Amino acid sequence: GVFNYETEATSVIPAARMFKAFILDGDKLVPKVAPQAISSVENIEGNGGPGTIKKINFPEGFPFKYVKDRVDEVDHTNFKYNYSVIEGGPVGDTLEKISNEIKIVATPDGGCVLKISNKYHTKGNHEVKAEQVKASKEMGETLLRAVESYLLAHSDAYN
Ligand SMILES: C[C@H](CCC(=O)O)[C@H]1CC[C@H]2[C@@H]3CC[C@@H]4C[C@H](O)CC[C@]4(C)[C@H]3C[C@H](O)[C@]12C
Ligand SMILES: C[C@H](CCC(=O)O)[C@H]1CC[C@H]2[C@@H]3CC[C@@H]4C[C@H](O)CC[C@]4(C)[C@H]3C[C@H](O)[C@]12C
Repeated sequence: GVFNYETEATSVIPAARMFKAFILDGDKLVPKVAPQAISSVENIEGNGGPGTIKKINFPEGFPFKYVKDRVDEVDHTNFKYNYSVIEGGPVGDTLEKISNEIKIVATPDGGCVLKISNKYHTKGNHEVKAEQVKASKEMGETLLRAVESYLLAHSDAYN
């Protein structure tokens, strides 16, 4: 079946800029600013639209060596990004796939809020504990704060 988890994260950076830096060009920026969490991102095939497959490689010592993301949908206008984890780690073992949605919304103070939705499609009767998924939240937060710090220090980037 499916386990649905949702979380939110806030940022002081405006939505359009965060969307462009973190999501659209995250395969280039994240490995640069957060090498301790993502060693590299490889484009397997596609040019960025639906069907694009990317391989996310993790640093030595991490539990899983890599996962592959497949881009499902991209709304450059309302800042919505849908992608699926289709291979690697537990996927293919206890999970069939993970479907995620990221929506970035502007706040009146000039910042933004990232609304994250994760749907874990399990295999058989495996249970995904809400406590075990906290690891994806912390990873998410780490990457976000690293990109935010970079964007505050380089005003000319991703304008
Ligand atoms: C695979 C996990 C979590 C999956 C889940 O548990 O729901 C997610 C959590 C944060 C994700 C990263 C966010 C920043 C980047 C977004 C890019 O567009 C694709 C590469 C990066 C580096 C993403 C790679 C991968 O998609 C991660 C590391
Ligand atoms: C905890 C769940 C579910 C595990 C299960 O049901 O067996 C799994 C599913 C996908 C897993 C993530 C895959 C991407 C990353 C791999 C890294 O090497 C460790 C951190 C991350 C972010 C993993 C954290 C955690 O291991 C998750 C979120």
